[PDB]
Amino acid sequence: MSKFTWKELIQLGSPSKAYESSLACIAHIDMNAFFAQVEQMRCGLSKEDPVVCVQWNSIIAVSYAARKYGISRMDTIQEALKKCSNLIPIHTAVFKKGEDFWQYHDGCGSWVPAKQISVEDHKVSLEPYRRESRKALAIFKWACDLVERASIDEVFLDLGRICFNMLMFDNEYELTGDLKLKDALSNIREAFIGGNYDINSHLPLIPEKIKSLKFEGDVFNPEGRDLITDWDDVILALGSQVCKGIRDSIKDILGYTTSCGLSSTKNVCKLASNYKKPDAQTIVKNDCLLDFLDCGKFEITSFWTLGGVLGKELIDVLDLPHENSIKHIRETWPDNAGQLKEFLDAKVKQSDYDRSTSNIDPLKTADLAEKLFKLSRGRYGLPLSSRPVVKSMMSNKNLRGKSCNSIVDCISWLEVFCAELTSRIQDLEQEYNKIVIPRTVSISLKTKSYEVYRKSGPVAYKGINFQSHELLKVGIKFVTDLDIKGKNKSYYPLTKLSMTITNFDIIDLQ
DNA sequence: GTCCTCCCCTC
DNA sequence: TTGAGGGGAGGAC
Ligand SMILES: Nc1ncnc2c1ncn2[C@H]1C[C@H](O)[C@@H](COP(=O)(O)OP(=O)(O)OP(=O)(O)O)O1
Ligand SMILES: [Mg+2]
Ligand SMILES: [Mg+2]
Repeated sequence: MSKFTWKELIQLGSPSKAYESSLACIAHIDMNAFFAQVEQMRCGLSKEDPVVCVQWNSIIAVSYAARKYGISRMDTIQEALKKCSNLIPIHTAVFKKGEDFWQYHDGCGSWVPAKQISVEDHKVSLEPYRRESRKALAIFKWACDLVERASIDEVFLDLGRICFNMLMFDNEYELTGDLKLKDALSNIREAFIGGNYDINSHLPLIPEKIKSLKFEGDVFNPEGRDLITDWDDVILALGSQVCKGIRDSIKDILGYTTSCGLSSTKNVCKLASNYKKPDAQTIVKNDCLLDFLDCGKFEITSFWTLGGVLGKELIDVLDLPHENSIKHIRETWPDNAGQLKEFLDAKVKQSDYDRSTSNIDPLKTADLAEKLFKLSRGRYGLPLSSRPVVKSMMSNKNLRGKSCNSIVDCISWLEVFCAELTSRIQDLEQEYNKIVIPRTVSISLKTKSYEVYRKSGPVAYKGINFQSHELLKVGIKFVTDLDIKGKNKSYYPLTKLSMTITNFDIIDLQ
């Protein structure tokens, strides 16, 4: 019989539990060369124009046209110009200190007179990118009932309902000119409509006729395994068809190309979306999970949450090798996560451990073992969270020279931050029909000696027309407080100043 | 009980 | 890098 149960299939129809099914169909979609594509589209340029988006002197995004020249993100604009004479460098929008609005200064930059965009007198605006991100999000949410915005240019989609409904109910989809999906799937549809199945019983064996169903995109398959051999493959393939449709809506409506990863889990999807770019969809079958994870590109540190100090501690505590760490984890504790838990409990129970400088929770070693056991097999299923309209907003200026050399300069930059945040808040209120209320503000700064000073606390609310004022009041309070705390110590000129609204109330309207 | 400060993760 | 942003522990209040 199938490896899968009626329970696992039917749970694809539940947004709260679909992710947990071995039959899950998740997509990760990442915008290609995002900031460069935004600038390309704003300036009416083409896929063939070698655009790079520039922030001060750094390339922050490189179009795929420009990458054909050898240009890489974080190249300096100087280096980029050597590699491509026809380069189209476009600087981010900016705010000018003393003004309360952002705009593009096209024709201006550190390349190029009276046309330089100085780091002393401006701050970056990323708002054109954020706007375009929210447009994309609207398109994704219209196509799919569960979408997680993972970062400015990434989303995850849970395709469970679309796949389930297509599998059971779609009477138009054609596999071939002589074969409809409804007829290929007559046995399973009969059983489902007949309703006479046990939720804990295994599914029938896939019908031979469903093997005509095609995947849309690149199926990762170096070992040449059979494409459709169980119901997970049927769902994944249907999912790839729908995902292509969604990605085409993004391309047709907004102009943006995407790369996409399709698999049963978020973690594998995120790896897969980065496998092939631009404008591509990489599909990882369950039976190809180990082939993919072990291709040589990935280590335990490639997994989300494991890319920093915890990951490095795990390499040391689990005596992981420098390469093929994923396979190592899998083969060293091959049967169950408890084997790994036992190993962890031993290392951590030792009196010479150091529990105050470790990122492993000794009380939660069952969860860590299960996470590593499953990640190493490509079967660690995390839920998608639908995020609120906004959670936090930051306005940040890293400062050069003496552009912030006294409390007067601090406040001058705070006025830019306050104007920016207020305009961002108004835009969200109009776009999403909400009242958006800052509740808590944090000021963070760095001295000339790079020492960090922070202060957070409540901000009062008196409506949108007084919002900038209410933010500034608290900011001025906090910067003057911190000035006192820095007396007789290395302080001015500052090397960084930022204001973040760290907590919002969101009121629904209509 | 919640708040503030400090910290870790990611693009 | 800079300029974002997500999240949580634990002592302060
Ligand atoms: N370290 C960073 N600092 C500031 N901005 C960044 C940084 N990394 C990425 N970005 C911005 C610019 C990118 O266009 C956007 C999305 O990031 P990312 O997906 O990593 O690259 P990308 O979309 O430019 O290229 P790709 O086609 O490889 O996805 O976020
Ligand atoms: Mg991208
Ligand atoms: Mg990204």
